[PDB]
Amino acid sequence: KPRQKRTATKAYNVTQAFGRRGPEQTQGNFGDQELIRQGTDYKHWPQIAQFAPSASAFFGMSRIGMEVTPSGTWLTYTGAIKLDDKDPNFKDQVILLNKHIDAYKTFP
Amino acid sequence: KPRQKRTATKAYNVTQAFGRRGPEQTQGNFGDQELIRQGTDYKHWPQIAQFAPSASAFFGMSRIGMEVTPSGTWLTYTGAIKLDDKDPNFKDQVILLNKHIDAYKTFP
Ligand SMILES: CC1(C)S[C@@H]2[C@H](NC(=O)[C@H](N)c3ccccc3)C(=O)N2[C@H]1C(=O)O
Repeated sequence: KPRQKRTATKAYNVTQAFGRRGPEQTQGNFGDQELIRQGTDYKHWPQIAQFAPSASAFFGMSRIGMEVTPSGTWLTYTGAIKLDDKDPNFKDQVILLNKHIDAYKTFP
Repeated sequence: KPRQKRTATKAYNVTQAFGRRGPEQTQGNFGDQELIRQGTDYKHWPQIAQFAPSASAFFGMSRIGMEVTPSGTWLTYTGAIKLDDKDPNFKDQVILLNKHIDAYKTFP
């Protein structure tokens, strides 16, 4: 199964599917120990998943590039998704996301 | 519907759902005039969607950020998806992506 279509679970976790969290430019940086171990089996996965784009919105919203390099041909992307700072749930949404962003720094 | 969960189609097209294509960091750059007007109705949409990330992959592969600002809050994302050059339609995939990346610059 191609990487971008994979689904992390406890049986095939975030490290297994998507590699060690870390600081380098195309290394993923999201997930505390719990989410890394659990993937989509994490009990608050739906709270995170609400921010993930549809395929339509991924190619609609993103800045897309294509790079040909010694490692192969890559589809590059950047973008931003705006939260609803008016939502009463907003504060708890930020905390949850901040909890996973760069969490790897605090453990081996 | 939240922007990231929208699905463009001929009845609700890329521009209506995700704004004009353009050079700005908040705009998208992807799609020629056929893709913009048809969205997921686009004849080659399946061949573009194959490179769009699953919710697990979006959070597993991407460099994720949170910009909490007095004027609004955004989940940031960047990354790279390698193409499969062993795929029989690799060359067609490269030609397809080339037709849409930044196509807006030519529009009459
Ligand atoms: C003449 C071609 C452009 S169509 C044919 C096929 N490539 C395809 O696009 C394929 N059948 C197809 C997939 C999806 C939608 C529509 C068509 C192939 O190979 N050919 C090209 C060529 O080499 O010149």
